[PDB]
Amino acid sequence: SDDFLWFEGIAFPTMGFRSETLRKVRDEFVIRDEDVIILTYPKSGTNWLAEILCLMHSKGDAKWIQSVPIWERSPWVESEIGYTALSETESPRLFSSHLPIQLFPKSFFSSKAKVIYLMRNPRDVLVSGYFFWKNMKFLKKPKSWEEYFEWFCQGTVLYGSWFDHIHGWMPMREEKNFLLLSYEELKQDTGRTIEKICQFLGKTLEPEELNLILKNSSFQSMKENKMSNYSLLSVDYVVDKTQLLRKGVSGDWKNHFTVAQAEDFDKLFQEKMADLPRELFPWE
Ligand SMILES: C[C@]12CC[C@H](O)CC1=CC[C@@H]1[C@@H]2CC[C@]2(C)C(=O)CC[C@@H]12
Repeated sequence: SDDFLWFEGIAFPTMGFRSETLRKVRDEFVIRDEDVIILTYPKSGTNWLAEILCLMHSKGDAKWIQSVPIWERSPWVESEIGYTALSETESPRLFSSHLPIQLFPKSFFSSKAKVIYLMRNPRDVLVSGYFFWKNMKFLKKPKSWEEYFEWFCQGTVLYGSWFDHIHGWMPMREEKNFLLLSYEELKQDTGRTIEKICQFLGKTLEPEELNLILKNSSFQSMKENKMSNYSLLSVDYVVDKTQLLRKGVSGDWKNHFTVAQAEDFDKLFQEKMADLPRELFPWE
């Protein structure tokens, strides 16, 4: 209980999670063929993808993403609140999960449910998590940038190692009910990425309906919505509410790694990811 819940070799947050729900998640939760699920390692762009999916279902009309909080419109199945709400929700259901493949519901692998897996450059994921997690109460905090940098590459951080999460899920990449996307293609060509998603899910949008979704799904529009940027967390769970909105700390890895840290991280990545095709990863 040393500042985190330990379960099957993986660390989880202290507030909002319990050992028994995590066990029922694997052994008993029932997945349906009509469910749609967003899968990500934390801080890889979950909130932006969730906003786009709500907008496609509502044909571009936006008071929903402007009225309801992301954890209500796309709940995390492994948390208490999420598990409760989902277990009593009428199809179709839209939800999210950060779990690695060994802890995901057994029921899924016997289904036809559609999943979308989103990955991001791990240098930006490391920076974004450093600033976000060190600002949350009741969570084990690092004593310095250098110390967090070492935790991340050894794997002793929330939800485990980024290298193990990616290796576990990649073998599902050519299955019919699985779509692989990168944060980089989403930001460089949002419109082309929205079309890949509409084809995979198999729905049809009218011309004026696609125009509205395109208007409400821009990067800029995304960062300023209070329903999606986490700035609705109460003063009871945050250390300093004022820097929740700080800038230059949710990516921009070059402004934070020293030259020696970047050369050493390049060698580590090549070593660990050598058994997969290099061109699957669109970043230097
Ligand atoms: C919502 C969020 C933050 C965003 C993540 O994608 C999902 C998540 C899991 C546990 C939450 C955390 C916010 C901060 C919380 C509330 C803590 O301080 C402990 C539990 C933490």
